Amino acid sequence: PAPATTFAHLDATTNLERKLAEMGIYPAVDPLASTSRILSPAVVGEEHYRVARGVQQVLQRYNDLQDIIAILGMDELSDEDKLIVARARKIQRFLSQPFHVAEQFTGMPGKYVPVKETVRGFKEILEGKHDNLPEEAFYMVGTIDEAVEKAKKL
Amino acid sequence: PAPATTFAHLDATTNLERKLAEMGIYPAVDPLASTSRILSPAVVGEEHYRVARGVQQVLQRYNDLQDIIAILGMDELSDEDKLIVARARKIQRFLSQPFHVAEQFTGMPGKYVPVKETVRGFKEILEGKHDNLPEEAFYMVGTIDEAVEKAKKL
Amino acid sequence: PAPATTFAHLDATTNLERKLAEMGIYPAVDPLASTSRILSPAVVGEEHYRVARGVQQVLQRYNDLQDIIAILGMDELSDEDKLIVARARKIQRFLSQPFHVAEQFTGMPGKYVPVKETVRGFKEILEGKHDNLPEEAFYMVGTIDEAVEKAKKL
Amino acid sequence: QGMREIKRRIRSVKNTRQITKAMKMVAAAKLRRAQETAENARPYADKIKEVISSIAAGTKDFSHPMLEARPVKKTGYMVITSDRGLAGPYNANILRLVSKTIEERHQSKDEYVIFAVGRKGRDFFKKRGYPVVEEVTGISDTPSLTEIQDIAQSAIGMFADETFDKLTIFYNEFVSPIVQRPVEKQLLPLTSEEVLDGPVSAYEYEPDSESVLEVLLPKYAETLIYSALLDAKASEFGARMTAMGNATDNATEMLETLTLQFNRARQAAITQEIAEIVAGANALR
Amino acid sequence: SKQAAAYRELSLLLRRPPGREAYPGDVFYLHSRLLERAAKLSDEKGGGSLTALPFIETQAGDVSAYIPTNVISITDGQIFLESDLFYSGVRPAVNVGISVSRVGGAAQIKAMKKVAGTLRLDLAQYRELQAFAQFGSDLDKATQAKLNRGERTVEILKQDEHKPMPVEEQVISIYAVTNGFMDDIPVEDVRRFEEELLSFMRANKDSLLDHIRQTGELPDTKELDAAIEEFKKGFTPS
Amino acid sequence: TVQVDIVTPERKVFQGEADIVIARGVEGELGVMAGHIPLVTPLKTAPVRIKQGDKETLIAVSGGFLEVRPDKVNILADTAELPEEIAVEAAKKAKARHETILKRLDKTDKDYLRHKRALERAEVRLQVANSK
Repeated sequence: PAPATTFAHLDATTNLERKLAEMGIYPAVDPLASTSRILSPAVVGEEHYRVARGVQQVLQRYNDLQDIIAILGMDELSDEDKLIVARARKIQRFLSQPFHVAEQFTGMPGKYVPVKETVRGFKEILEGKHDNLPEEAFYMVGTIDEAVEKAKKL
Repeated sequence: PAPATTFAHLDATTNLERKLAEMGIYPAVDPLASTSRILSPAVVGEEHYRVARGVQQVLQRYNDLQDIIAILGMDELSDEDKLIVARARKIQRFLSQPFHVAEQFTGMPGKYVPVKETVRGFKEILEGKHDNLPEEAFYMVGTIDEAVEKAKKL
Repeated sequence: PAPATTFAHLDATTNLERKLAEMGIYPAVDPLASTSRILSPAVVGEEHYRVARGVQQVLQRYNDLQDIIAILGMDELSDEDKLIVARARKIQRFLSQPFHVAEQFTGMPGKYVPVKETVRGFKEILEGKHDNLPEEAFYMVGTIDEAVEKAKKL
Repeated sequence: QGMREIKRRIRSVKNTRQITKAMKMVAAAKLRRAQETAENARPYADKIKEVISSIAAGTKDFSHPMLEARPVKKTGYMVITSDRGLAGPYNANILRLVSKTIEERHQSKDEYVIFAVGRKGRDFFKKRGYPVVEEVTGISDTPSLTEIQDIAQSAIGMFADETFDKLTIFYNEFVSPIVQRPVEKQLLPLTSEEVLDGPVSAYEYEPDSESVLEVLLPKYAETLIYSALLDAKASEFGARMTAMGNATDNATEMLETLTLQFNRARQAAITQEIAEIVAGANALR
Repeated sequence: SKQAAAYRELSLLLRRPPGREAYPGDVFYLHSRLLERAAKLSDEKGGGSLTALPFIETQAGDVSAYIPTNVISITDGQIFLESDLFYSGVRPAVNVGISVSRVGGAAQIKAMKKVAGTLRLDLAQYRELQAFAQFGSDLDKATQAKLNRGERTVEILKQDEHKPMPVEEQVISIYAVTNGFMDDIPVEDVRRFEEELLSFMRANKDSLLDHIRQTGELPDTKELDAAIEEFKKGFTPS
Repeated sequence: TVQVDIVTPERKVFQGEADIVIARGVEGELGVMAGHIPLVTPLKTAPVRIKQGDKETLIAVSGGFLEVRPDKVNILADTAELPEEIAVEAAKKAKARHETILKRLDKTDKDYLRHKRALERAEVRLQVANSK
């Protein structure tokens, strides 16, 4: 009842989840459960909106396949779903980010990513522009350029 | 407690379930859980009881395979089970029926089907005489003759 | 809450298994599922703990290979496993015991086996001193000396 | 959550655990059978080699088109895959090697042709526009040589009349039940070192040594294709043991997680139900 | 179940405190006081007896509900019935795996006790190894014959409504299927094979039946094997 | 006697000591007994008859060759079946398939040898099945 009734009083919600935290995905933000009233073409622009919903469409299909993936892995998936899962896992890791306040814990220096860079980075991932790069390159970085740079020493 | 206590006061029960209604199977009658005191050879005859019991065994076997098929796939079954799945889905659709009072919901005329005609229809499906008709042919019709006519449109 | 509150006070468990009773292994105590808090080098000696854990590891390995043995056969097993399987079957029979109370059922007189004799008996089986004796010799006896005494009669 | 929803899932995962566990044993039985069949195919092939090497040893200026290399205008490619799935990356790994090899080696589709042994490979090659000349599917789990004889004879015949000038075969080589390695092995032309090194013996020949040799050389090439099939089958069933062994271990992990969720909901439901009854009673008094 | 609910009604109306599913603290005491009066008296007390068959109607198979839990623990055993078996055609729909009789062999004559040992062994192995059933003719001959035996014993355990069998006729039917005299006959003909076999035994070989009635033991096994084999030649499969 | 092995790529079909092994070679009918000269010859698709005293055994052999030594007699073939292990209905359908196709085909054809050899395999399987 307490968090349930709180939802009515909010324009934006950041829904943290233990499963993401235990995976090392920080901040542990659920990308589908987290919502905002100002996620629309009028406020954030057409490209921002299209990329945002494109990311959520990939992650939604990845979420639907979890029961199958848990048992059988990725071997029995179709060629289309194999690509969706591969892009989803990279998206999931590029959504993580090192924090200035979390320097004491992790050891990595924090990063501030502008909106234009965030929209550009996830757009390029959706377009298959970084399919060649390994997964850990997307994990705990700022811009998409830092993911390209991290992939070299890996 | 309310419906559970009510069961003691009845000679026949038509058990509706949402999962059948969710598919579009109307009337959404549970073919196993629905029961009657007069379902026996003495009242309805030896053929009626055998066909009715045959329908229930085919549909029972289909339910046992549904959870197995969902993860492990369709082609891993035997030739007997694949034929049972095919006939079960056709039987389930031939159990559906358009009603006179539900023309505004179905969008087609209602149908009355005699008992001897009903028994004949499901008997021929169990024997395998309509294995080459598609599934939609059995959906929302009266007699088995109407299912043969509907398959030509598809 | 009922078993959870009860288990807060328990120091051990004696788990009787029906499959051992069907084999004729009495008392039918499951040697892997039964546990004790005082099975350690502090309470019992270093030797007791070493022998007890060795028995468990041998019986666990034999239990894991049941599916492999049943289908593939004994030739599938390596030279290390063949010896482990042989000793495990001897160990499983030496864990059985004739009871003073169960003289009517078994026929033989009952046996009280001290801890030192029990530790010594299973130690000698693990070391491989009694590999050449038949498996019936270890079944339904007290000390390891009674198993050797039974071997000449077979 | 909802208990009805969780208990439905527990029934689904428990049944799925039983079948995956069962298919591990079914696959493992077939692994043994494939290896036992290979123990008969090896001396069968060695016997044919013995007679071929004996003929060549007692013939002046010995030569045959199947043993001689020549310029490669075209190349034949036999590719072994399974029909059924649930064998881990078995089919994915071997098809990756074929894709890498063809892209690096060839610049056009006219330079090669494909014999698709197995449904999974056939579908892969046809979907991507590869030149599939012939195929075979529905091969039994413990196969005979007769089940691949037509496509093998067709592939061998295409080398003999110079439709192509080389024939290799792609399959997963069996190392162990866990480990299977994609490889490419040459079939035609036959290497003179490995075919003519059998034990030499004096035989009379009827009608003659040339007539016997003309039968046995294509027959030896058939057994090389058959031995690759049996070894690929061993790799298939071993890969299915591992994949369904993992699926069984994953099912038991999930079954525990669902059992924790069920008993969390069961305890919560009884706690809530009894609390509402007692709250309702206290309101009167 | 309906008796318990009726006592709950009165307790709640008399304002006695409610517990799990609104039942009072003496609802267990209610059923235990009832069922313990059923007993087997000693020789000194006349040797008479009262056998009890209490019913419980579970809801969606919930055997861990409160009133079921009470009556399960009170009684000496449980005959669990199930809907899945009923709809499949296994009637009576008895789940043999979870059903218990703590009295056991003591409540049986010597003939039934001897034949039933193999029956419970065969039926346990069948439903345990039922995952291999769809994989036809790929299995080794050890598990092949056990599946063939198992599905035939299921057909003998099927039984029509209002047709109770005498114990002497049961033991011969169980003896026939467990020793392998129906392995030759097809699966669909097992129930017809039973009915005609017992008709043959009642008419012609009544001395073997009467031995079981009088002594409570099996007759000469090789004589019984000979009697069944005479019928088996006269039988026509389909 | 002489030890005889009839074998395929997948299994051993016959094993035993025989008085004489009657096999139909491409040039003529061989009668292989003990102490025969070392010989290799292709066999026609035909029954291989083994006499062990009073007992005769026919094995349906197709696509095989004989290998004789004074010590040992080997027959390696594509298919080899004793009477009891032949699928009779499969052979009849195979016979009817290949013979009706062969009737509308000249010798100058791609698929003539494939059907004719498959027809011979079917008919020899039926001959050995009828002996039981």
